[PDB]
Amino acid sequence: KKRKKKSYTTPKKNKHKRKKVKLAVLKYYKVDENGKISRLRRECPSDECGAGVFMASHFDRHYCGKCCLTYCFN
Amino acid sequence: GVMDVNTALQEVLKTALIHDGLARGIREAAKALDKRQAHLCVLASNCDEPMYVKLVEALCAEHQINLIKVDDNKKLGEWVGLCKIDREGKPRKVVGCSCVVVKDYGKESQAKDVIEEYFKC
Repeated sequence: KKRKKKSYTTPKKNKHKRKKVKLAVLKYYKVDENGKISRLRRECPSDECGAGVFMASHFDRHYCGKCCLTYCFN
Repeated sequence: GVMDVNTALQEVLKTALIHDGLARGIREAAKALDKRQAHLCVLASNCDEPMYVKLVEALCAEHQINLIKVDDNKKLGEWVGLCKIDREGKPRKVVGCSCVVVKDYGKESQAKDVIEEYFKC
């Protein structure tokens, strides 16, 4: 109906926003003294998802699609 | 009634905006090249250092793409028309796209075709 004095908790809570990206540089490294392409694409056997979808960089992890495929080196 | 490469460039840019396209930002832009959905590469003009344009040239050539030239990227950013703020703002486009066929499949245009044939062979 009105303000119930809720303005002191979560002081103008911010909408979820992790990072603000202009350009990707560290993910693009095709320097092998020749200029050839270097990629790390990995995909699950299916039709909806292929090599086109991007990958989350990790020390050991392969985030691919929505199927939640888990394939670790143990 | 003259035929010119730049006259066809304006038409292809506007119809690429009309038919799908509109790839703003390097994100969701390499996916079209990986799936080979896109068919054009855009090169920003008067960059600070030439490694940016050289890398764009490299990724264009290695993907078997004709080296289509774009000049005055700020004007290329005005040519889209989605600037708003009357004429202020002036947002450019990092890369081009040619999905859902640039022209009509029933009736294709020769303004694009002449450039395509001249650059390919």
